Amino acid sequence: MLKYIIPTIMLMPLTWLSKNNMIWVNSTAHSLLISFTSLLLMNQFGDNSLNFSLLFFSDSLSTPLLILTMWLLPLMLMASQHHLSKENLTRKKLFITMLISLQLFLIMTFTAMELILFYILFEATLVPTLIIITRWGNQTERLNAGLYFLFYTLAGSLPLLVALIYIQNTVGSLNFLMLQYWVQPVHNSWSNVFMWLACMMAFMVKMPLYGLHLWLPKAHVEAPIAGSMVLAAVLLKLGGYGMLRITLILNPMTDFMAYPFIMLSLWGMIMTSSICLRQTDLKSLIAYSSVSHMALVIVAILIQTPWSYMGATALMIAHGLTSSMLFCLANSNYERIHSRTMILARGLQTLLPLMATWWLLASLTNLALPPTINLIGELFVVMSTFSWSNITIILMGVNMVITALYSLYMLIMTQRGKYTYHINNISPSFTRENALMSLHILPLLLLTLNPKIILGPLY
Amino acid sequence: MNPIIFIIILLTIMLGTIIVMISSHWLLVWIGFEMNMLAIIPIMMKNHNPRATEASTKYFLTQSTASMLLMMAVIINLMFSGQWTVMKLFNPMASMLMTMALAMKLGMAPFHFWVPEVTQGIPLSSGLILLTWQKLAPMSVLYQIFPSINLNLILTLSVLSILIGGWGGLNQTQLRKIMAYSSIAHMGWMTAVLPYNPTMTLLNLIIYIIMTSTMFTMFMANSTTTTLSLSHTWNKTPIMTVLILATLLSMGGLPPLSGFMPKWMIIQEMTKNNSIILPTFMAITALLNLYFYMRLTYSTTLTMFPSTNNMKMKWQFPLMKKMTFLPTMVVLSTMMLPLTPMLSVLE
Amino acid sequence: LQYGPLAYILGEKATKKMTEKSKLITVDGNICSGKSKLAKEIAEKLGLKHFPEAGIHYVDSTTGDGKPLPVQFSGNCSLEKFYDDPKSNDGNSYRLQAWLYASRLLQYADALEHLLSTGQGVVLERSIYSDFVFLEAMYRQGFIRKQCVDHYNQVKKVTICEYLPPHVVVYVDVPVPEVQSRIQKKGNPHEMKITSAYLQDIENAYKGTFLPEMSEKCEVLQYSAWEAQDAEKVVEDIEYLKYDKGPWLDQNDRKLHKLRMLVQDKLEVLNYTSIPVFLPEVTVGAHQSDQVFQEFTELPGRKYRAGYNEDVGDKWIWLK
Amino acid sequence: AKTVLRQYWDIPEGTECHRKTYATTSIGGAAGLVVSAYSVALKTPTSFLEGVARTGRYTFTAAAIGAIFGLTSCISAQVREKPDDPLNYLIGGCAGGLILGARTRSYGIGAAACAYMGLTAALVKMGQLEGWQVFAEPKV
Amino acid sequence: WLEAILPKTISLAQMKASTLVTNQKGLIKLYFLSFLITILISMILFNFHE
Amino acid sequence: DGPEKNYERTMAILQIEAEKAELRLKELEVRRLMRARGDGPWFHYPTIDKELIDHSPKATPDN
Amino acid sequence: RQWQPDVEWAEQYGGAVMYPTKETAHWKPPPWNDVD
Ligand SMILES: CCCCCCCCCCCCCCCCCC(=O)OC[C@H](COP(=O)(O)OCCN)OC(=O)CCCCCCCCCCCCCCCCC
Ligand SMILES: CCCCCCCCCCCCO[C@@H]1O[C@H](CO)[C@@H](O[C@H]2O[C@H](CO)[C@@H](O)[C@H](O)[C@H]2O)[C@H](O)[C@H]1O
Ligand SMILES: CCCCCCCCCCCCO[C@@H]1O[C@H](CO)[C@@H](O[C@H]2O[C@H](CO)[C@@H](O)[C@H](O)[C@H]2O)[C@H](O)[C@H]1O
Ligand SMILES: CCCCCCCCCCCCO[C@@H]1O[C@H](CO)[C@@H](O[C@H]2O[C@H](CO)[C@@H](O)[C@H](O)[C@H]2O)[C@H](O)[C@H]1O
Ligand SMILES: Nc1nc2c(ncn2[C@@H]2O[C@H](COP(=O)(O)OP(=O)(O)OP(=O)(O)O)[C@@H](O)[C@H]2O)c(=O)[nH]1
Ligand SMILES: [Mg+2]
Repeated sequence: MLKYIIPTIMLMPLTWLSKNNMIWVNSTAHSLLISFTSLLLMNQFGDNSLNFSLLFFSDSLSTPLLILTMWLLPLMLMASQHHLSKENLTRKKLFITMLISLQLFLIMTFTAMELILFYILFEATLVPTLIIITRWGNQTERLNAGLYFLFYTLAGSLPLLVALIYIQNTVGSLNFLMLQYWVQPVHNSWSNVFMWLACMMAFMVKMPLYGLHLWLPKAHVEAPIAGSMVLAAVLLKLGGYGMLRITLILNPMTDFMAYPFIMLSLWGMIMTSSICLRQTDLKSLIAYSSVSHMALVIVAILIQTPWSYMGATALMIAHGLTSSMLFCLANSNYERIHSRTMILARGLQTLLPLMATWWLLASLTNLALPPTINLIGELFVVMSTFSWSNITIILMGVNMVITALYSLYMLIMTQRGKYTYHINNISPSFTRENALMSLHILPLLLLTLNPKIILGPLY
Repeated sequence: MNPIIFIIILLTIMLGTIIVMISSHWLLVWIGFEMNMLAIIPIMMKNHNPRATEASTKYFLTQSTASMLLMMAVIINLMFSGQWTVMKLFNPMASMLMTMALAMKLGMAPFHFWVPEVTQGIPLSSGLILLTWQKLAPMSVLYQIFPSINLNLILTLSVLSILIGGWGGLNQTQLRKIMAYSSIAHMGWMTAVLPYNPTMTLLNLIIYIIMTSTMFTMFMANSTTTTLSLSHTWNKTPIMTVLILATLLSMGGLPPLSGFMPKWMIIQEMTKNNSIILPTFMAITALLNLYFYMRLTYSTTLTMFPSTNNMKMKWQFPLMKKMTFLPTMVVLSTMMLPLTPMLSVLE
Repeated sequence: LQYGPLAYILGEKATKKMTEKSKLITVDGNICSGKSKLAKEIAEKLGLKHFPEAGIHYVDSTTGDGKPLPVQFSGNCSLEKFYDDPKSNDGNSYRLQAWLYASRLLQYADALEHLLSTGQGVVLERSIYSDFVFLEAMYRQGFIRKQCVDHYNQVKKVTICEYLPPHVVVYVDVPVPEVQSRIQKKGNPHEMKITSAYLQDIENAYKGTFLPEMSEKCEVLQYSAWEAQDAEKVVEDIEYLKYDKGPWLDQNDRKLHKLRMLVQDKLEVLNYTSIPVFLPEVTVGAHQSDQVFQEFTELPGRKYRAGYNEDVGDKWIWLK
Repeated sequence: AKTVLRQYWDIPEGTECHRKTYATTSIGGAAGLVVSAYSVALKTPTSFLEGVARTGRYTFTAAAIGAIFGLTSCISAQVREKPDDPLNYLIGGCAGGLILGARTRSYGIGAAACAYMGLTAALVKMGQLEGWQVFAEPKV
Repeated sequence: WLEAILPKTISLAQMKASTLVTNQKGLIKLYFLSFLITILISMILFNFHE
Repeated sequence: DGPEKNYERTMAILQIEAEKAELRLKELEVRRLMRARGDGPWFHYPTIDKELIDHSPKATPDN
Repeated sequence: RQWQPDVEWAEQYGGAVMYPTKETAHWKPPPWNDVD
């Protein structure tokens, strides 16, 4: 993995040693070259994972997350450079440095063999993320959003630290390759119930699980655009990735320990989808949409079937590109009208025709139109939960109806109807904004022609 | 103070500590504590104001009471073993007195009341000695007598210190009181692991000393003693706010910073001994500390507080304080986690 | 060596350099009292260093290239605006007075540093001991709020206590109508808008408060406008003073070492002049403070510590 | 305090209810005295009788909480015929939690104390069943 | 359950506990008197002297 | 990388990790026995040195 | 612009304590130079 870690680190001296006005050009160009080289991780075998060394390894689960991670950095740089234009140069460079350091922690997090190494890097992502929100957020509430984000995560992660260290003492290792062979069944006892919870609750807060989700809408409403993109596209997936790995050593106890969390997720997805129909803040609506989508991922991970693990992996990738796109679309309006209220500016298709097409395409993927990878992932999860219990089709079906309703309602309210008379600073879309939207949707729709590369190890 | 006398008094403080750490005889250990206390009072009094006089008086009474209890333990030990060797004690009653005497010296709860007041009443440079160098001597004795220490007593002192230190710091705006309650909480972690692995006590002690010395040095560089005074640093020394930010997050135990290492290694040692509830409780309670470190980062670094017009005059003059070892200390305070296995040098 | 304990241990002691002519002399009076002239003559005759009255740009004159900086870096304090609109809502009046006290506080430290480092006496024109007369006059005319006076006294309380008072205080008593006549003669357009009531409050502050207080600890010499013209007589009086009052008699090498350690560190001198007392006249919000500071760092020879600025011709940076 | 806890844990579950309440009340009542002791020491009462009133106030509440916990917890095991079930103390813990809310006349505090006391009491039974150590003896 | 584990309820508890810990008279007499109570209950209630 | 290089690289990784896991488990067992029995180099708490004793004839005979 | 603390926000951290109570209502910030 050093062929990715070192060039990622080199983005820092590149940014600091760049000419004053070439910080955005240089960092964007070279982080795209890194993204290009990330496709060499596609050397995935049918039996063995790609095991580079004692420290790092890739398999079909981490590879798509790694490529999404490295593709998102240049996108976050284009998204951020406009609202940071009046910032002084040193503080712009520090902002870019926080993004670079976040990518460094993320690519190491997804490739660590040893679970304590995963834990530390998984935790290290908190620091830059918190700094980005609290330092470069816009409004007063960003200080509270930072505190909720920090302490929700730590309330879960600290018990995980105890459980992992406990596991190593008993088993002798936390290397994931070893755990695949030395794993032993978890027998029923109160000790193992709390070991199960300590192993899972940290990842559940990250997803986030319904009931532990209220931190997410606060963080998104307060974060700058790049903070929202990384939060939605990748940071939520640390919980999914962690659960996908650690469930290996929690069998068969997961058979009954999952029930309360399946009920929360199955019911939670309907409640959060219905909540989206009444949200007034556009960033808050997209944040609730993420909770609804990630509820399927939690269910898929917990029922542990080949089809659901394939569905979970595809949904994680599809949601990352879609939700990041929606935040960018919402931000482009915000950079014009300086308000997140969804009803403030209406009829925008009349004033920004092409940008209205990006809205349409983003909404179609959000409601999972076939054959988008958003549907492939959702369909696979729906198939597997039907076998788990036929009744779930009713909850899944209702959610798909409500999801279409709020996805189009968001499109109809902002893009259709009559334009707001008094708003007269709706300037034409910039090339930067159009390129930003198309760098989300084009890779997303191209993946439809070759879905296997995002279906994970169970493919 | 005459600069030559100040050096001599500082060396006497150091010599008193060294005597404690090289003595194999309880009388010489007691002499070391007496010498150390004698020389520390002048540096607490060196600015001659009523608050300094109160701090030195409260310090003298607390340390003198503890040294009397230490001598009482030594004599009880002599009665029941007929020897003076510095090691495990040979009477349970002597062990409780010596443990309580040393807890009083360290300022652990519920003998903690003096630490916030004495630290607040003395200069920053004196507080730096009080909360760092002065922990060495009592900890070095605890390192040698721990086999005879009552497990319930030492863990109770540890848990109370983590709770008291965490809760006490939430209500503080004075930087010296914040550091004092931070100290109480950190002594708790050091003594919790002492019965299981004394090496992790030393690791936590050394790392705590480095970060605490870093914070005190940065407070001295700007002559800040209050939260609001510290909130002006952004409009004078922007670099210092970044260093303060990183050090505070390290003191909060956040990965991947150096201050995570002692909490991490201590959790490991207690779990190896089938102690799960205690490490979990301690880690959660340590979030109280993380909260009021984060509050300081908000007012110092992550937001820009209002300034004053006269600050523009400060822009024209350079920072002339010594700030000795600050570049080294701050780097060790934050970037040592990749070198964690080096803790075996302490074995 | 740069002065410090090591230099002190090696013999750099104030008493080895201070003679019987190592005196701090301050000249005081009302506006347009000819104190500037008398102060200049005393220094020449006595061979002392003369310090012009510390104005808005005094700090500018001691740093960088010595030239005054634009007004934004002084906080837009304007003595001219004070006369035209003494009750302006921008809080210029107290902001000027708070700034002027800080400038005097810096100058007094520069003066004491000179005296303790070379043994040569200095002559000042007013000082931080007499600066309050303008504050009292401002308050009594309703130009500044009561809370402004409280802030001034808070700052003064924790700063003046560190420094010794002047050896000699020379007061030049010019009656207000005579001053009011001399201001008009001086032909300054804005200064001509001063009122006698403001001038009378200034005079009352000297006689009511300043002179009685300084007499307890200083040698106070008073003169009229005519008696002041005779500089030789004034210098004759100074050379025949006894010096039996004040704290200067209790000083020794030890105490003066601590005093010299303070006055040489200008940031420690100004430490409390910017206490976080959020008062509208002197409080600057974050955005304005941020961008003005950024502009300051762009001025020639101001980005880096003196000696490390290539744009002004510093050399050997890679070895300094 | 070891001895008092021993007789409580010596007795089985759901048997000799009057003995359990005596033990739990004695444990709780003592805690109220320890709390009272530091309170009067660190917050000097206005008068000698004022300190007695405060001591009784705290001690009564602590004794009442422990009394109800032992009473409610031992009846629940008796009625349900489940001696070794954590849920029994979950009922006992919340009962004592509500009493605190009453004594403090704050329905919010009662609900908060119910949960925290209820979960704490349930965890104590699981640790007893499975030998969880709080102050573990050093072994390695 | 909501009232128990709200952010507002947890935050108030620590805030209340902090004022209990920190609101002290600053008197030598009271702090040392608390030392006496601590030593007694250490031996009488917990037998730390054994 | 070819499939044989990755395959046999995996075996080298597994051997190292498996050996480390075994050594970690032994250390926990060795530490447990040394602490309980005090018959090893670890947990060797000091006792008084017998070379400090005076063996010469004393002022009185019975000792 | 991005919001930054105003005077009211700053004064939360300028008191003797952070959480005022009836018992600390009489407490006052210590002197700036520690001298009484
Ligand atoms: C490698 C293994 C170890 C891994 C652990 C992580 C180690 C990293 C922590 C190292 C210790 C902290 C030192 C960081 C160096 C900061 C220096 C810097 O980047 O510039 C500071 C900047 C410059 O200010 P100044 O020089 O005074 O004037 C600017 C005019 N050109 O000052 C400013 O302009 C102020 C800007 C406003 C404040 C912004 C605050 C947000 C950015 C904070 C970044 C640092 C956070 C450190 C936490 C760890 C990050 C992972
Ligand atoms: C802060 C309060 C300070 C008050 C100090 C008061 C002085 C204390 C004197 C302690 C000296 C006596 O201490 C006590 O002596 C007896 C006599 O053998 C010891 O012996 C006792 O305990 C052990 C237990 O196995 C055995 O020796 C024996 O069963 C029993 O008689 C105690 O273990 C010891 O703790
Ligand atoms: C929000 C969470 C708050 C903190 C929650 C903390 C839970 C901590 C659990 C406490 C420890 C478990 O509870 C403790 O277990 C041990 C067993 O090892 C019991 O030990 C006892 O049980 C048996 C019962 O026959 C007795 O004969 C004997 O006295 C002793 O062995 C204790 O009686 C019990 O109190
Ligand atoms: C699962 C483990 C979770 C661990 C969480 C980590 C502990 C964090 C401790 C924070 C405790 C103190 O947090 C503090 O709460 C109170 C809430 O009353 C806030 O206080 C605020 O609300 C109260 C009322 O609600 C107002 O009277 C007060 O004027 C206002 O400032 C403080 O601004 C905040 O600083
Ligand atoms: N508000 C205010 N004005 C001051 C202060 N010191 C000087 N000034 C003003 O600066 C102007 C000139 O100062 P002066 O020295 O007193 O008058 P001058 O004519 O130039 O000097 P002399 O005639 O020799 O005495 C006057 O209008 C003063 O009011 C001060 O501390 N506060
Ligand atoms: Mg003049």
